[PDB]
Amino acid sequence: AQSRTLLAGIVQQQQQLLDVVKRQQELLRLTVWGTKNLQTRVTAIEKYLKDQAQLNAWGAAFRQVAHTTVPWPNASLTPKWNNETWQEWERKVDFLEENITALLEEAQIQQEKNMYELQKLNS
Amino acid sequence: AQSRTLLAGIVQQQQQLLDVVKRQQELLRLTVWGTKNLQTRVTAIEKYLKDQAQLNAWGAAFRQVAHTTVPWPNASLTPKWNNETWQEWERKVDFLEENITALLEEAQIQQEKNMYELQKLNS
Amino acid sequence: AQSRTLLAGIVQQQQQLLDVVKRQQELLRLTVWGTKNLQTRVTAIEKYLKDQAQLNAWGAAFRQVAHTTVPWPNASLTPKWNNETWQEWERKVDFLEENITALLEEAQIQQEKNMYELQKLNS
Repeated sequence: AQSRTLLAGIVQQQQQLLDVVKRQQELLRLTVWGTKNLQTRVTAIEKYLKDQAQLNAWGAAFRQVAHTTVPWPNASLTPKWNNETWQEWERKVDFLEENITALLEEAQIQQEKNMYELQKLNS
Repeated sequence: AQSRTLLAGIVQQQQQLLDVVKRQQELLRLTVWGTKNLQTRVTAIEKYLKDQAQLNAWGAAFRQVAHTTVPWPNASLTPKWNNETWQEWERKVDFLEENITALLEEAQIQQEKNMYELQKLNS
Repeated sequence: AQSRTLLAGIVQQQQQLLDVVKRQQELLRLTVWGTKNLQTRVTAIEKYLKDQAQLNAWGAAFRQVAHTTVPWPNASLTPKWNNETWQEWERKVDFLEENITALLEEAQIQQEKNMYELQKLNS
């Protein structure tokens, strides 16, 4: 009269949930690439903005033999506040990523063990 | 002496976990919109940067009847590397999204079946 | 002959899954900060682009005592479409975030209760 069948359905449900959790992790990795990729493009834009500062007043004088170039900074480059803050952000993700892999590894061993034990009941 | 009550709590716990997993999926969809929305804004910025290249030296000559316009590229437009790489990124998300929906659909049918069977034990 | 041990493994498996779900939430929060941080940088870029519009034709005249400044808009600032749409995006995240916390709180109470009941069976 033991409800082994009900347990089989319950154990199977946990397996499906674990698979979906893993799918979210891969999807999360894809999202991270999009954000990081945008930053690389943003850095390229910063270099072009500096070039615009170089353009100020050229050939604006035909009674003198000189050209005035004023490349005043345009894109404010982040030296310490963004890098130090961004590194902390990346480091937090690395610790959470390692923790999720350890938890998933333990779940896989326990999941198989629970199903293995179930088979012994009705092998 | 069967622990049907314990099973009821266990089955209910799986239902709550499934709901939270679905909530993460919707939240993930909202995050994707933010990243994609930023790219559309970035493209608008690229068009303005090209306009800046057009500004070089105008009216810088009152002893000639001509104007010099030098629209040298400014924003580096991505023709194949980003589009091909971004399409692969979007395609990977589409396959994972379809897989999560299939897994969730199966879980919903199994979850209801497990609860339905539980009701038969004590209906 | 009750499978209390199998239930202990099953109950433990749910606990591990709940922990991983919580880890995804924190990771999701870190991802949100990266996207929002980029927008703040984008606004800074918009201010510099306006400055470029100011640079048009200076000193381009040595037979006149005047300077022509033409600061034509460059970065298209979003007044209502992005803010209204972005506020809706942020609001949707706030409702989903509150819903996930409520579901997790209920799961923690049910999880402890299921384990507490298990202890009574074999305390």
